[PDB]
Amino acid sequence: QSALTQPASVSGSPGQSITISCTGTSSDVGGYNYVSWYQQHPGKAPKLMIYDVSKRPSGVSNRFSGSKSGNTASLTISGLQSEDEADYYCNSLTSISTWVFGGGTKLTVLGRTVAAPSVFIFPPSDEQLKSGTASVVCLLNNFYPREAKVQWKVDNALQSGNSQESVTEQDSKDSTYSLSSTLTLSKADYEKHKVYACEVTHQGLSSPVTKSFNRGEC
Amino acid sequence: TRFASVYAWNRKRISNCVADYSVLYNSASFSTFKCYGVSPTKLNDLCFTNVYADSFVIRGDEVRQIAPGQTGKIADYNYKLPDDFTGCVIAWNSNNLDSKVGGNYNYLYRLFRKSNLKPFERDISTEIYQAGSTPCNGVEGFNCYFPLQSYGFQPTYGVGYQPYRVVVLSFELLHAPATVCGPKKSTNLVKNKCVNFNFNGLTGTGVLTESNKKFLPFQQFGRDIDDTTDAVRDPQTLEILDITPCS
Amino acid sequence: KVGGNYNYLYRLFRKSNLKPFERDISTEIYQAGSTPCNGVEGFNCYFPL
Amino acid sequence: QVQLVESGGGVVQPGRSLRLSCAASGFTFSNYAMYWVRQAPGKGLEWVAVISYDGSNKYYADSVKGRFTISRDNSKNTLYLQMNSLRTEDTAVYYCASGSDYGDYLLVYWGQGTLVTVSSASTKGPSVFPLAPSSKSTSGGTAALGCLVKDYFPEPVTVSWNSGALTSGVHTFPAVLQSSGLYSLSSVVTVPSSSLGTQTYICNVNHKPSNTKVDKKVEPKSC
Ligand SMILES: *[C@@H]1O[C@H](CO)[C@@H](O[C@@H]2O[C@H](CO)[C@@H](O)[C@H](O)[C@H]2NC(C)=O)[C@H](O)[C@H]1NC(C)=O
Repeated sequence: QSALTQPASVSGSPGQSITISCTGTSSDVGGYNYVSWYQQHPGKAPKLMIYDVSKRPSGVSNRFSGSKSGNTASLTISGLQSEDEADYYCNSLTSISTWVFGGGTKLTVLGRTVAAPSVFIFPPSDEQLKSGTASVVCLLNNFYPREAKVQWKVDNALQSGNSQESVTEQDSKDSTYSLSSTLTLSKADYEKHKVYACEVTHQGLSSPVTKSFNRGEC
Repeated sequence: TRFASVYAWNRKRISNCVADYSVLYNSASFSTFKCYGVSPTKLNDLCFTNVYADSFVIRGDEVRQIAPGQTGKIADYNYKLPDDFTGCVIAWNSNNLDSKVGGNYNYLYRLFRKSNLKPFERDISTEIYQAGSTPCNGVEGFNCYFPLQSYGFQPTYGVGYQPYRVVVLSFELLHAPATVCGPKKSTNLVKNKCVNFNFNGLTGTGVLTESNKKFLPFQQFGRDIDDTTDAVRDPQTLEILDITPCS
Repeated sequence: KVGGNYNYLYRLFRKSNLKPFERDISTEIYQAGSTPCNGVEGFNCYFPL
Repeated sequence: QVQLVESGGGVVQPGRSLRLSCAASGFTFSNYAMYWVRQAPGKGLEWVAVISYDGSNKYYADSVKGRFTISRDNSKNTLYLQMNSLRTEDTAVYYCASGSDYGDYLLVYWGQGTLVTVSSASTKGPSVFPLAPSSKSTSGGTAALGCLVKDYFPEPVTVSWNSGALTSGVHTFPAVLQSSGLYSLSSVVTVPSSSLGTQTYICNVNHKPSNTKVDKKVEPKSC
């Protein structure tokens, strides 16, 4: 949809105060002061705790405040806590009489120290190769914060479009997260190349980590 | 949560109670407050035989019409006040509650009347109005229009359009004993010191002390043989006090 | 004058009534700050003249 | 508390008609306007058209305008959405919301939502492929092995491991839409080096819509 613009991500230690901005065209935001904000949690529907930019509904923390300026409105979350870790969305009413959601913003409250990912790579199964298709999987294990980036390389040459990434929810004890990336190839294309690799980048690592396997061995 | 549509404004009668106006003028939620011939703090000071309270819904621009010597659609057709109106007006914004996405047509206001309302005159008639040469006589059609109008309280409008809630109050003459008053002070008592005192209306100066005299349940203060005040009952704890003139 | 002469002003209210032949030029907004009204220097509580 | 429950999530071919509904309880549903909202896996929130308190007026966004229609029943405290011209991308989870005493233009109360599935395929079972442990995955005495799931119809599927009893850590990830119009996901388990070549590891995949289950074993490779 024609979503409102918001900053990508923010982070802070517990007890700190962070602000998230929501912007749009004059008709969307500047026209009226009805901006509202939403919060969602894993496995749950979104919840709305803002109205008229600044007002707080019932059953809402006292740590939410907001202000409007020009074509932009922002929400400030003081006293950051682990519960605040989520993706936040803003909504505003346009002069067209239609409601527009924002693109989203991800907030991190540093309840634990940074954890680097463990990286592993998987070749396609023999049975799948016998079927006639090849799929390669890369695994990121138990890292925090959640944000991560991955690259797929075949014969040390980058690949795109043929792979997708997925991420788990939070670990129940380590508070960390895991990510998976899967690359699909046809039998002829798999036979063409010999080396397959996946590369990982994370906040806590000084440089990306590369893992690879050779078809002559795997 | 059931504010009256302006065309059929409701009226509330208040009597025999302590009228605490302190919160009303202290509260900042009321966007507009106005008293004609009266002062806010004086309301707690004053007492009235009986007072009324009217309520209706109108948008911001129409709020300006609620006053003596004012005219307009609301003032003339819906709710009219006299020019000698000795009362106050209180209004506050209700945009979020009253406004509806497609316009709040649950609320109505009068567009037509055969004559302007006299002060405090009320009319909910719905006869189809004759807007032209045709003697409509209650039949819809060309130049035959429904006298009432439904409120278009859409959220996508400015402050002037947005709905407001209004409360208008007035008080009667002193044809009988008053029944509504502001709260009275209740200060801490003192004993064995020379003090000025005003218990209910009994005012005097003397040193106070609890004594053995046994008032009856209905008796408020004692009296001496020479007709000088000699004792008083404390109206908070109902304990019996004794009064001696300051040396 | 047409449109109303604004050169003449009167005191709308004061802390206490004036003493005989008392005169004052003190023109400061009556807010008193505090919880009841907007902090001093503010214009919420009308204007004296 | 005010509650909203969404119902009518179904499996349908593209273009064919479909219905979404949600019923309210605990408040004057007729007093307030109603909304619909849809969300895709791992993505944000998208808005859907609105209907007035009395249903006399409506406003639509172009992405759903014409395709979808909104109606309400004020006696049953229920809301409806009639849908046509669906697509594969329309596969998402839909919520409905309402205004309240806070404001008629607010999306105050939300229900748990319901899921809509659209694709051109018909009932089919899933296929599972193992990811064996190897020296590449083994590091510091800990090795990782997993299973991959091929497409199917309709959604959803889930994965489980014999490591559910062999309590070593397990990770599974939300499914992702493939070019075939069907979703796929991965499942992995971390195991120690000693167990390799001495203990069997098994992964199980479930597909309720066809009452189908698939098992797959993982055995170490010489790699
Ligand atoms: C007026 O109010 C005071 C304060 O609530 C009452 O004083 C209390 O009276 C009860 C007996 O009814 C005692 O048990 C309390 O200890 C008193 N507390 C205080 C702080 O005084 C008083 O009785 C009330 N009197 C009337 C006539 O209403």
